[PDB]
Amino acid sequence: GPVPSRARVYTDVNTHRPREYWDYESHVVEWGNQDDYQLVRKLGRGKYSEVFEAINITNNEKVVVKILKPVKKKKIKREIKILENLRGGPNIITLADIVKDPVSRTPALVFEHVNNTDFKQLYQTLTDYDIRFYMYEILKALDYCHSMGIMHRDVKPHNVMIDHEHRKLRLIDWGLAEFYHPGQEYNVRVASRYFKGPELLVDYQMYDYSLDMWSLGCMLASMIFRKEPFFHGHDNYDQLVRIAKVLGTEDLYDYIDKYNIELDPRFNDILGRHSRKRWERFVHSENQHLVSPEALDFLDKLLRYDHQSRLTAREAMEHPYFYTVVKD
Ligand SMILES: Cc1cc(O)c2c(c1)C(=O)c1cc(O)cc(O)c1C2=O
Ligand SMILES: [Cl-]
Ligand SMILES: [Cl-]
Repeated sequence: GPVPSRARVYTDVNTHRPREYWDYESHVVEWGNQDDYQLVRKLGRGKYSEVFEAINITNNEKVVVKILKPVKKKKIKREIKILENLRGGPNIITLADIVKDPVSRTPALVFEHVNNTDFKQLYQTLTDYDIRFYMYEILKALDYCHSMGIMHRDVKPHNVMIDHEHRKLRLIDWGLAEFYHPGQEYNVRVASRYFKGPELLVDYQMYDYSLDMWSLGCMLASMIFRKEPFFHGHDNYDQLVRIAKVLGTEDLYDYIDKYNIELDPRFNDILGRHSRKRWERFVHSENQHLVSPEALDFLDKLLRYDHQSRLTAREAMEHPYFYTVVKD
């Protein structure tokens, strides 16, 4: 069978916690007053929720209300508990309240207001300096949640809300987040296609926080090379082929051989043989101002097949790429 794997950091954080911290299924939700909130405008709808601009009429402040679609009671308490555990953390969206919507008959999460502008709307027009700046802000959120025993599992531009005027960033949509427990096998049907790590694409279930670091790498590659998305697969199989055309097939086989994983035989007719490409191949006159030796080294250390070999969030924050960013 497959060889087991463990996170190399924050491995045992949940094993030492009281049950109450990670046992989300036992969580007793504390309900506020739906009457406090007036819905203003529908901002978005996904498979799991509809999101609204609203106002809290008890203090006149703007808020965002996310009305959860019926999904699985388990997933609802999981998101709630994760949001409560992470509250006040660096660049983590703040859950202000939880109420029952009278029409949907489901929970509605109330978040402190953020500007209705996601990172996807900005990240292709940032300066070199600002790419570094906002990458560091995203890393603060990731190292915090990882240190708290939680992996986000859906890191992507749409899940980073940015207020560029105020140089402010929040990581949102914790509906796919999970608690990391060593030796646990997780669902590989997480993350969005272009941001899925190789572990997901080869069906390796014993993954960890390092999944998020692959996703972050994909974002970085897209920004510095001005290529959206960087790995542009037409489905989940072709997604792995697109990765292999950059990182090469020999290191892919080394990865799957390390963990004693077998590829879906469906790959035999599509994967081929590909050399590792040098990162300089993606540099051109229109993106070169965004590329530096430090950027390429950093990217190279995020986009590794072997999840155990990727930089952790904290190691990433130590990287020379961030030396030019002013620290508070
Ligand atoms: C179009 C859009 C605008 C937003 O402001 C949010 C979202 C979507 C959103 O999905 C979201 C999810 C979430 O878990 C917390 C949020 O604050 C949010 C949001 O704030
Ligand atoms: Cl899941
Ligand atoms: Cl980490």
